[PDB]
Amino acid sequence: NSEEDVVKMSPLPTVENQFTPTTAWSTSVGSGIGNFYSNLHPALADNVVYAADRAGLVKALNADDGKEIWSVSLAEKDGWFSKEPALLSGGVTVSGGHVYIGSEKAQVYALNTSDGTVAWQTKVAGEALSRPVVSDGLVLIHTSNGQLQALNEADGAVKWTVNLDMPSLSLRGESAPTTAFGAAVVGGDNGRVSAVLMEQGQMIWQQRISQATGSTEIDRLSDVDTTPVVVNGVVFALAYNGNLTALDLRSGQIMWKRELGSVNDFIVDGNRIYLVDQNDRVMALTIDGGVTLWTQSDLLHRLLTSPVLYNGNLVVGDSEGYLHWINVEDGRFVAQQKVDSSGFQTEPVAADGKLLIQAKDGTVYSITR
Amino acid sequence: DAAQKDRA
Amino acid sequence: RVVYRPDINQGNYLTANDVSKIRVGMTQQQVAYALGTPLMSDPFGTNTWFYVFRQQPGHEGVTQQTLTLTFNSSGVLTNIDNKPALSGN
Amino acid sequence: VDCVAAVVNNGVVLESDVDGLMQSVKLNAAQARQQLPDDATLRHQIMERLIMDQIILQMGQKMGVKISDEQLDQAIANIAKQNNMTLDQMRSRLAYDGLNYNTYRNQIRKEMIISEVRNNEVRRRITILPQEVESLAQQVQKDRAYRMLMNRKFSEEAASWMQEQRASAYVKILS
Amino acid sequence: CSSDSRYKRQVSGDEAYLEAAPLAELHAPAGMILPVTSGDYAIPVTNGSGAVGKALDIRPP
Amino acid sequence: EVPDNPPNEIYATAQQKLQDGNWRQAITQLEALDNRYPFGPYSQQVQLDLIYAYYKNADLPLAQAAIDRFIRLNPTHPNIDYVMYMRGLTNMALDDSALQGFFGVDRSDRDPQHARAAFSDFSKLVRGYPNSQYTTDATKRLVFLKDRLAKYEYSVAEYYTERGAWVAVVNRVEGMLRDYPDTQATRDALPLMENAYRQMQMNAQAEKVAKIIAANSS
Amino acid sequence: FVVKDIHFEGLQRVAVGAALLSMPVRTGDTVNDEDISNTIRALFATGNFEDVCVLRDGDTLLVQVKERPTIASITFSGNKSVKDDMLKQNLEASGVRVGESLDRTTIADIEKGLEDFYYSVGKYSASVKAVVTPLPRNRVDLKLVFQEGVSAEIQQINIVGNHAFTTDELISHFQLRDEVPWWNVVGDRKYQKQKLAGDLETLRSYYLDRGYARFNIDSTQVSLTPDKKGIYVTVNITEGDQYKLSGVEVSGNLAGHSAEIEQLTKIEPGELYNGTKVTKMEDDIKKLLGRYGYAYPRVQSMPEINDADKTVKLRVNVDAGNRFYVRKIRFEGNDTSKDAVLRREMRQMEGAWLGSDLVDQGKERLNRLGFFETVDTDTQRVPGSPDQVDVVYKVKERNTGSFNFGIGYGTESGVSFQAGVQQDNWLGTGYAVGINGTKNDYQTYAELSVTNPYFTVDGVSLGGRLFYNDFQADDADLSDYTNKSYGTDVTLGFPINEYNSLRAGLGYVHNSLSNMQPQVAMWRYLYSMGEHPSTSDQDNSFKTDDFTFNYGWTYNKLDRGYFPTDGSRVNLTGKVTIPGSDNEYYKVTLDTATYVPIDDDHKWVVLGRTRWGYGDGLGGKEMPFYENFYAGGSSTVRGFQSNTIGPKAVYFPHQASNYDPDYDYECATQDGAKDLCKSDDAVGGNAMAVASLEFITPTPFISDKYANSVRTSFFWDMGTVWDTNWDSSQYSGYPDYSDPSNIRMSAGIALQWMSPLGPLVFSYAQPFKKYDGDKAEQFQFNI
Repeated sequence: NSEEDVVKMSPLPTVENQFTPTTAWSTSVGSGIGNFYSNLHPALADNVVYAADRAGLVKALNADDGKEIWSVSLAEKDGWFSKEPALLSGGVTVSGGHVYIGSEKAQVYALNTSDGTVAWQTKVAGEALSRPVVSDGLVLIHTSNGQLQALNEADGAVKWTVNLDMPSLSLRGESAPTTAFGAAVVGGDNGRVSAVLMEQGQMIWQQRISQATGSTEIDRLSDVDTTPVVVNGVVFALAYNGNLTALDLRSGQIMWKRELGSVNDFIVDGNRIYLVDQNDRVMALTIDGGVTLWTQSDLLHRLLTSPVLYNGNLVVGDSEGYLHWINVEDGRFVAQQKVDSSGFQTEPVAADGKLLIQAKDGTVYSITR
Repeated sequence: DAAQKDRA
Repeated sequence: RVVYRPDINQGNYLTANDVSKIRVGMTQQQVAYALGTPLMSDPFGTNTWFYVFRQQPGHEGVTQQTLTLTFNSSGVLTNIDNKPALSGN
Repeated sequence: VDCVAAVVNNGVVLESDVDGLMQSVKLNAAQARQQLPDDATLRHQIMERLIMDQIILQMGQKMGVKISDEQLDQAIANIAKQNNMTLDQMRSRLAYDGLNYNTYRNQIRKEMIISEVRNNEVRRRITILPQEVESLAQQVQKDRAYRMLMNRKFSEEAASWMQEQRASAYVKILS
Repeated sequence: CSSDSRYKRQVSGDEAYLEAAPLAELHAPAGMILPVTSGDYAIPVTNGSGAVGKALDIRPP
Repeated sequence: EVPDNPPNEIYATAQQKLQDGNWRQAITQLEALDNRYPFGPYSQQVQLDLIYAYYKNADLPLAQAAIDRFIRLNPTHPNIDYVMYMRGLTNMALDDSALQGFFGVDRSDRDPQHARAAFSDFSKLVRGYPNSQYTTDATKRLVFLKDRLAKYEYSVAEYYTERGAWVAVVNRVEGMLRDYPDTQATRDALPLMENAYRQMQMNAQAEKVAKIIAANSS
Repeated sequence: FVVKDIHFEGLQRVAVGAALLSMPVRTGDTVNDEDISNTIRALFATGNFEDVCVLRDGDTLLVQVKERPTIASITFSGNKSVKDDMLKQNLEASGVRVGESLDRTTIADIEKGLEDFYYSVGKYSASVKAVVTPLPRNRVDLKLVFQEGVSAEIQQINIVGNHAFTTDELISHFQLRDEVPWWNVVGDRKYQKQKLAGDLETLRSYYLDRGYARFNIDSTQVSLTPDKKGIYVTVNITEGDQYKLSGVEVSGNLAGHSAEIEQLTKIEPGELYNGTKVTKMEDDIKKLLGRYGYAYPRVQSMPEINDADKTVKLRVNVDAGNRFYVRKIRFEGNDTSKDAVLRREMRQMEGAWLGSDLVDQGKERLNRLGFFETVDTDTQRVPGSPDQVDVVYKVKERNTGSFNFGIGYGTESGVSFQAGVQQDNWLGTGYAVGINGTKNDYQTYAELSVTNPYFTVDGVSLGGRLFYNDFQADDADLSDYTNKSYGTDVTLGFPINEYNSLRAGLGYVHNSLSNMQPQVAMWRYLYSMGEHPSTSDQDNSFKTDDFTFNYGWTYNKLDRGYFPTDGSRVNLTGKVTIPGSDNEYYKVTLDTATYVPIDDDHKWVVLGRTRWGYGDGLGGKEMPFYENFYAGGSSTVRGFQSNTIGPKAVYFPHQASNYDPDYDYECATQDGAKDLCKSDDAVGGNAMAVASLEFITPTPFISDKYANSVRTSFFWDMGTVWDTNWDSSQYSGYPDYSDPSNIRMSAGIALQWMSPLGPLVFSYAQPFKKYDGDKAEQFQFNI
């Protein structure tokens, strides 16, 4: 009670606005993530916005209006309470006429979109806490048990259950797999990233990047919990405690590494990569050799979100609801916008020349100049 | 490596 | 009478069937395995082991059963006394 | 005049020890040329190499691992066969070279023990997936590609484990 | 009342311990042996001519 | 608590205060001396007068701990027997520490743990240094500790005798005969054989004890 | 070359010759010029030195050594979760302490240990740093800085993998509190792996006792939020299915006692397999075997299960052993109490086969003496022959003497006070002595009491008491309230069984009283006595000599003798007169305090105190007035006053009674004395019934070290006092107190503390329901 002496600092950066943004609309789906950290993020598909909350309600929305299309709740009527929350946590993913929503209750649902019902419901081995990614008639979900499950896109049919290793202090938010040329690039909670083929479930090659040579190994978590990205034949990886690394996809060979690491989510332009440090420090690196292009260490421990490039500008929010427009070159506070007071922990997404963000309670906030 | 004679 | 008397036990309680197996010549170690260490033995010269089976429940006549083992100065039993006690009073 | 170079947990490295590798190497030891950036600039790397050596010796002592004399005999015979030079004549040569026979025995013993310790504790942290072997064989075979795989994986794992010990060990320079 | 006499170089306790009775062993009986020769608290014999009681001028020398 | 000074004046005033007898303060300055100067030239004398002040000030646990610490540091020294003699004295003073003196109560049947510890210490003394100047007092204190142990054991045996636990009495008094064959308490415990064996009907063993009682009756 | 002598620079720890012990040169051997390194390594390998230096600047070898600096003081700050003591013994665990050396690696080891402990509690973003501050003359000092950021908070617990039990029901069961109710401060949301293990074992038991046998915990994860704030605990469970106990078979080296073993084993077929049931059966078997002399049995229950028909065939493994006998009995800690006063309270007799329940019955019995802080059993065996055991009790002595003192009044009365002492274990001999006396210008009273619990060593007790109360109104013996009385009482008691003991005795007391204030009750008593004194004047003097017989009964089972936590007690006493006595009457007193524990730790206890007292006369001769009951104040209903609850005396119209100086003794004197004058003086009747209830909770601001010395009470108390004798005609103008329907109640808190001067009680009373003449007091102090 009297021990609250949190060693931290979150001073406000200078307010600097060279253009004014606007909120096109908001919907206020209701109490969603709340205090709970998870991987919720609204998804869009061809002028149709899909959003959901922890209460089980999933809502299809249109752009430029915010008008409801159809919204159903995922209350467990078959359950003992017949209305108890499903605690939806998987990332919102769209695939044709199918929308995939994961949950922490070892359940993933195949929403059927226009009709409003669910195509099928399957109980998965362990909780599903990563965004479901479809891959050539199959979807992969990173269960928080060291298990990756291959679910048939048409219906159920968990094909292979690969086994990983979980050190018993793994942090939440396990990395999501990436599909490319039959190769899955997925990281585990043990700081080792491996590839598996999406037709039978064979482990191709395993390589370890996280080097936490600290005093206390238990507090040295050093797990890779970010979505990898691939450009041409080289993939990118990040551990919690450092080890930015670019490495060969065909082999277990690392061209080079940047020990700065300490990033949980990042983006790539194809020529300049961007990332967010554990210390909320933005920095650009050269894809050729990891040379520090530039940095802006103005922010420090403000509980930021994922970096997103939009219209030649970098955008990122904070728990305070502030919105930051950061200059593409050398960084600069182009504009600041207190868009909400509920809180932000989800990843922004920009698609179809638009920009999408969700707050803890205000839910969707359409972003436009 | 500098020295020639080393551990076998 | 009128006062409460707790039960008094002052000696290891013996089972006659175990005593039945006892015979002359049966030596100290096997005695220990069969019955156990005698609580009170004779330390004055001869090494004779005493096993007293005595109970005083209270407000009732004491019950007693005296078992005597006589050993030579080598470790082998010589004689047994299965005296039923209850002498006189 | 022999001071103590530094401290390593429960052991120390002393000045004559680095002497046995500064004036006994780099225009000594073998192939006198080697490398000449500068000896003063090289003082740092020789110290770090020797402190790593001492750390591995302490480790090998902690697992209670020892080497008997017969292994040393085979090792010195192998040194003789690769050097294409007879053992007793090498003893006579090192008599004037500045390398005592007993110091030679000690240094060969510790080199063998450090090599075997690092091998034994690295091949546990090296894994082989029976999938990449086929692809690498198709790149160019029959357990031959596994040799290159082993060499490369050892190449990274050695430095990884060395820095692991270095960060997690008590070290401090004295002179 | 008052503390120990001069409160220097004396035992903190009393002195009446000197009134212990003398020691005389119990002789063996006639034609039979005792097991008493099995103890461990044996007192070595020593001479006198030593400070006793208040004569013990205990000081750190 | 005292100003920092060289060893001379501080040691001199501490020793003078010790001669004064004000132990409660003298120990404070002396402890400051020891703490400031851990292994100075005269460390052993510092430990010695620490023990002196502690014992004179009734500091039994601290004094015992300091004794046990010291007896390792200086295994051979002209005062080791003196040091562990004071240790045994502290043990006995711990044993006989109560208000029985004002009321005159024969402390004979309390916990003999401290009596046993002092007995062991003084036996080690008389075995190690029988030629010292403390041997007579050590022997007298061993006599007293023997008497106290014998009296305690005889008290326990007597209690059990009127309780009625005959065989327990027999085993106990056999133990005292085995270990305390010289004391006078056993001489008063001899009839307990007659009390027990006759009550448990082993007169055949009772005649021998009656004979030995008559022999030593004198 | 050849060295002549060796000199050093280290003299603080190493002896002058101890360093010479490790010299291989022996001061008389030529230097090979390579053995120097070997010698240096040998010297440092001792772990005794830091610096080793050799110099031959002359013709001799000089040794320069830097020994470990001596730690002289430890200082540390930033500590909130860890106080001084546990830190001190944690440092001692490594052997690093003031007065000895300082090795640097142990410091880092300590940092790792404290960091691990912080992670254990939840202090994740917290770091320990040791600041080694140098000191002159080869010394150092240590400073510890704790950057205690914030404890970890738990947000969610998941039990995914279940199909038979609701999440909320389970998450209520774990010791961990995932979510505290908003309008409750009952607990917090801390973390502890010890509590995690406890709750997973509790979950295991909760499935295994519901009938599910094929159950196990698959795995468990502890997610950590990427800010070092939140911990999510998730478990993995294989639900399995229920099962039925088909039958249980006993196996192993069981003795002839197998009949009652099977009787215990008697189980209705088809019962659900329960882990708690199996554990209870094993414990019962173990205690049954210990009851017969086998104190070390070997028990294992095998859940032999068919995985096809919902059946289990439990198998009991028994390896009894031998008959274990007690060799001797030893007690430790009875530094002042006589060894006898502990032996006679044993129940497991020395010199027989061990009693598994006799030993613990004796252990609780010694605790029930009431003058022992903690008593603990300890079973240990001889290192020689197999089947022996030594029983040792480590008791600790607590004060058993209560000191009571008071003063006459604030005005300088002079040499007026009350002094005394009550002792239960006087000199540790076991005799109970109670002496106390008072002197005052209004009163002087002193009494003495002696009690022997074991006059004989069987249970028979003896007790006696004396008193003397001739104060004769020390202010003035003329025309004042005079009372002279004294007597002797001797009693004895013996037990009936383990829990019941009655008492009996005899005695005689006479009372002489003169110049009594005129009031209806005592006049009625005198008229019953056959005497008809006057009314207006107060000068009558009467002497009554009473010979009477006492008796009492007592049942007492109680875990502790000083504010216990479990059990109850009754204290009856019957008082009956005998022929030839001046007064013929009978009096009885019922007292009963009841305890009940609500928690396993037995810290929250509801105390039930009830006391009923009734008395009446025999042959038409009523109770003497001085034997009336009272109430109020301490040991009774608390909050109004002592000896003031009950009927109030009323005087006749009173005037010209002997000597009545003005402004004083104005009970009912007045020129205009019209009729009966109401007064607040309460004497009470002969029928009393008081009930009291209180809650017992530990003090919320005390440490465990003195948590046994302080007691907190939430008391609720009611009191009833009335007279069975009444006359409506005389009591026409006054309320009919003979009806016991008038009850007074008060409530509040009271703080109880044990002190070397005796038991200390302070009360904060708040009366709620009151009557006439209560003069309620919110505060009382007593001993």
